Amino acid sequence: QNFITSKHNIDKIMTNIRLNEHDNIFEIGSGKGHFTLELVQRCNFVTAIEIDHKLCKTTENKLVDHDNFQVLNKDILQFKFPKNQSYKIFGNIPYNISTDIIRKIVFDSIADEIYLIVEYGFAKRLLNTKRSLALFLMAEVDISILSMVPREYFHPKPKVNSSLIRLNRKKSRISHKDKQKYNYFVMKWVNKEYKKIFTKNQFNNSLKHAGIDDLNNISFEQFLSLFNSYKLFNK
Repeated sequence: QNFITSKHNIDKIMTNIRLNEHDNIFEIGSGKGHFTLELVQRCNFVTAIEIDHKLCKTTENKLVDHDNFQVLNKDILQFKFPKNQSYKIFGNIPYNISTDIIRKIVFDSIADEIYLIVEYGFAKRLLNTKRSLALFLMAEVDISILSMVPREYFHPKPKVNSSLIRLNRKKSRISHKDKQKYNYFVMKWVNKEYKKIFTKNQFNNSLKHAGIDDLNNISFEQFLSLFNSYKLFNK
């Protein structure tokens, strides 16, 4: 399924993407040379990553008269992203893409932007409140559907589709300062344990101030309001 190769699609989806030849990026998955090639000439440098040795050789060649190399073959989860130079990230790892890779990628790198095709269903998984994962990512990165990946641009596996997503950061809050506090909150909130967050004197105006009715459908923004109220309550 490690497909999706065919320069015409790999040009049509790169279409809406904002990489250029000033960007150094990380190829989270390798695939089968397909993408690590379209980018090597599109961005400055590239550093792919896929563990099994075979694949790297595959890539290794599909990239000649092209020296923007680096096709390391280690466990991404274990990978140490740079914490100095600025860069982006791309990964055609739908099917193989977990949440642990999405975390490495988002909370453990200073990657400015993260583009990645993911099963469309995995998108909401990241796009819905009352789902910590989302409430956590949304505090720094901005998740958005950029494109879709209809037909079998890959091979089979439908039941569903893939879809291109962009994760772009903002300096934004949720100050490391109060970040253990934001996690509790996120934790307790999604766990419906509002009894640990604020008191009922609070669970109310808080909701009323965030202008929250469908409490079962928050808007992060509202969750934001909440955390803030919470943050400034003391009983």
